[PDB]
Amino acid sequence: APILGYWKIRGLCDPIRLLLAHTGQEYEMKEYSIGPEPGYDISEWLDEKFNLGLDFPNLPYYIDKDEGVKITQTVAIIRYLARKHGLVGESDEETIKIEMVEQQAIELTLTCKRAFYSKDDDQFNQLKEEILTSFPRKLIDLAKFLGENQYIIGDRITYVDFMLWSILDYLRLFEESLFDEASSLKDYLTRIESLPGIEKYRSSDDFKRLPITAPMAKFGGSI
Amino acid sequence: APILGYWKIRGLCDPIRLLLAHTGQEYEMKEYSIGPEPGYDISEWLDEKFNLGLDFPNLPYYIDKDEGVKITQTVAIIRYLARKHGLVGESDEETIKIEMVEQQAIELTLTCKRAFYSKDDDQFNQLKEEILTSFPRKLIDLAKFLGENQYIIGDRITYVDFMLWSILDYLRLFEESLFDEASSLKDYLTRIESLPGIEKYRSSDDFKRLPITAPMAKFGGSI
Ligand SMILES: N[C@@H](CCC(=O)N[C@@H](CS)C(=O)NCC(=O)O)C(=O)O
Ligand SMILES: N[C@@H](CCC(=O)N[C@@H](CS)C(=O)NCC(=O)O)C(=O)O
Repeated sequence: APILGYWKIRGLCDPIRLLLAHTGQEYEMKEYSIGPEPGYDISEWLDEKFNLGLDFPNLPYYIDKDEGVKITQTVAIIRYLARKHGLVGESDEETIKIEMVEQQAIELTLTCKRAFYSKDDDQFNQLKEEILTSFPRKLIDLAKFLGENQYIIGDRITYVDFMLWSILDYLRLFEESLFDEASSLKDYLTRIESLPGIEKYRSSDDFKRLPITAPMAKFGGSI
Repeated sequence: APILGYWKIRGLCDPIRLLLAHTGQEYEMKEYSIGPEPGYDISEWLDEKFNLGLDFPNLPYYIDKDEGVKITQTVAIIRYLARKHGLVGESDEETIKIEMVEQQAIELTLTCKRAFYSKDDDQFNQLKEEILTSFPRKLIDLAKFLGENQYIIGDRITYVDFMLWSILDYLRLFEESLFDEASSLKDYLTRIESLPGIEKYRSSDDFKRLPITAPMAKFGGSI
């Protein structure tokens, strides 16, 4: 059985788990606990970190002995899984669209990552301002690109829908007014959540006990 | 002829231009000037920005009427060009390696972007400290991954070599001592610089007049 390793948070790994939930692929979830403040012990991870034969030892990792793969870096993992499960473009035209949206999703995600784990309120309010200021335009551009489509490239769901859904879900939880009346993207969120594999995952206890972030975060550190 | 549009800086578009220089592809370079301090007018860009039919209007863009493509997002552009010019993985094994390194290059790039365009000396010296503390390890990990190889997947160069070269070149110019744990990465820089198409591009006056960053930057704003 393949193994996915990560913290006990939604975090970076969320789009991967949604992809795996949608496809129904069996895998073992290996979870690493973070101890309480102020020491935030991560000893479980450090005990395996160097012992797993990883090139770039980090979480998440994806290992599948049978297929002979060992992968770190969320986007490399999710693209690997997309190719395996047929959740990629079936023409260059689709691939271009997927990859443009993919970079937009990554930018949103990495800006939020920096905001959520800000050191002091100073740093946090600075990035919050950036988010509230720049993101509305980016969500409008995404809505305009999605149009009347069900998913990014149209009728068929692809891996980027999971990346986009994840970061929009985080933003909705961070500041609802970014999307409260943002109608098309709300329908998009609803549509992807209603897919049976994702619905089953989101209604499971394992998901409901996951905070968005690790406990030291300024946002999302608890359920 | 395809068109590549960008500011008059190396910036995010450097790896694309290197890839195009290696492959010899003919293209028109459309450049947008930045007005002087303190307003940094970008009116040249705004005059075309909405008129180009781009989904996510931004710089860089790549347009090729004949092929019917219109692309923004640096990484989507470079992957498009990689597939066209055969600079991608030939197996899932190679692609996994390429994509792990790709994400590393992007992380380095986006961290440098935030440092280089810091608001004040305070913010700049804070982010400089983070780079001088975290980056040596990241360069060691990259060196270890490259091993005795010529390029990331071995004897054949691929698109990510251009992405990695570009960000290592910026780092070398930002803080040379960073490459004290990697003689191997300096060899990698030299090796790619020595390819005929790259040598021709880097010795051209068009490249020599390009600063790394736009003029408002704390680092790399002049030639
Ligand atoms: N939650 C963030 C990033 C998740 C993540 O992996 N963050 C790191 C901290 S920057 C973490 O969980 N660290 C756990 C630890 O090492 O204690 C996101 O959704 O982008
Ligand atoms: N060179 C930077 C990014 C280059 C870039 O495109 N920067 C922006 C500013 S954040 C720019 O040139 N825009 C022109 C402007 O400020 O109007 C990097 O290392 O990635």
